[PDB]
Amino acid sequence: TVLLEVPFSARGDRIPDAVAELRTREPIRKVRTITGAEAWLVSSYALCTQVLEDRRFSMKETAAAGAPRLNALTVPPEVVNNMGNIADAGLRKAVMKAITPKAPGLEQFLRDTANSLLDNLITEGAPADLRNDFADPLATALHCKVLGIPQEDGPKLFRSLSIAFMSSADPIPAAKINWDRDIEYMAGILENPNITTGLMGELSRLRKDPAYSHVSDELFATIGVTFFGAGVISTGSFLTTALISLIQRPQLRNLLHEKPELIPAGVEELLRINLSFADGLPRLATADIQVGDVLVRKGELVLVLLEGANFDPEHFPNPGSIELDRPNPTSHLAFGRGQHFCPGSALGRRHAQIGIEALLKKMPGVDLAVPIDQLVWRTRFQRRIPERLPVLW
Ligand code: HEM
Ligand SMILES: Nc1cccc(-c2cccc(-c3cn[nH]c3N)c2)c1
Ligand SMILES: Nc1cccc(-c2cccc(-c3cn[nH]c3N)c2)c1
Repeated sequence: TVLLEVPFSARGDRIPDAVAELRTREPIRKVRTITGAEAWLVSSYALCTQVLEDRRFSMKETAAAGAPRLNALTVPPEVVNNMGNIADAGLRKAVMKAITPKAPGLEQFLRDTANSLLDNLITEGAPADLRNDFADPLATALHCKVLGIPQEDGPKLFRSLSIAFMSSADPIPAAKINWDRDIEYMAGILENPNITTGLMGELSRLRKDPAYSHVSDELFATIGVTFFGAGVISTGSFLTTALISLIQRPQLRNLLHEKPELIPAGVEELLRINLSFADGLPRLATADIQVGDVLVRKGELVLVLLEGANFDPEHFPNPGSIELDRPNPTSHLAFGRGQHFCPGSALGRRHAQIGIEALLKKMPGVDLAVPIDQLVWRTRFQRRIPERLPVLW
């Protein structure tokens, strides 16, 4: 037989029985990635947290020439370290402020947008596609608003993303075409005097502030492209697969409809059980480091399997069960942990809470319109998502 291959399954509606057997028997194990490289797959909560909290397991070094790769880069190497470059440029606080859901009018914009999407679907009549015609448009709208760019520009930026977030053994020609086009767009946004709000409005002013005169124009455009893309794919994909989890649980659907104040606790459990990340998070060892029974050598690739941690019964008892009263509810790794913890975590939570709240109010009888096994799971992609999510109500 051959070395165990990753990823195990592109299905995002159920975790393979194999994850638990692996966590029990070999919570750090050698695997082969789609490039042919070997890697260490880490699947216990204890060992996942160890790796993510040890900066000697480096994110930015995964982009080094000649390194073992999970998949091919779809961006310039520089972009892997985007957050680090943001911090170095003195821009961290400004970016963080721009992407909080606490911005005035933001939460109202999201409710209005979700309700308008849902009303259109209702007028159209069942079946409706909750990914393409609800979750992703809601994510796209949200990020145009957060960035301060026109809503009409959202769809064009969105269309890059089915290629941008591919998980490919080889470089993708279309990825560079789309990247360069999107950078040109964001550079234009920075020169556009009408753009005065949101992240791009603030970046446009900092660009002309003397305290930032030696920060490159390319970094400013890059922040816009990177935050739009990673945000839209992460929120759209999470909400989509969370809606599947909810639809599959009519009693939970009914409980949250009846007591919407439990929706935050519900979204937090839906984050914990979410299978939207298709691959472990990659890190490259910059030293020889003991992880469980394995001495990981300098230059080796480590993959942090988020559902490994998040379904670990030693940390989350009855891990497949959605429990709204856990003692450790936010201690999951859905947003990562440590140096690279997600800066959009609050925005992601609110996108999902508001989307779910609006759906349950508009479509209290929502159900799948096809048998679950008929969902088509996107392959060789950095997220697990159904190509369409047909529902009736
Ligand atoms: C439900 C929504 C989201 C989920 C599940 C999610 C998940 C994650 C995870 C797991 C990481 C850690 C990656 C690693 O350590 O290798 C991360 C980092 C990051 N996220 Fe998110 N994310 C979400 C929303 C967002 C949003 C809305 C934005 C921006 C608008 C965003 C921007 C980023 C960035 C820039 C990083 C890299 C941070 C760094 O390198 O220090 N994410 N996210
Ligand atoms: N929301 C999210 C989740 C996981 C990773 C990122 C993120 C943010 C910035 C850059 C990169 C990136 C681009 N190429 N390779 C990597 N790791 C990835 C964002
Ligand atoms: N080629 C392309 C075009 C537009 C956006 C992006 C993009 C933007 C942000 C993150 C990533 C990415 C690629 N691999 N992993 C991550 N997070 C990719 C790439």
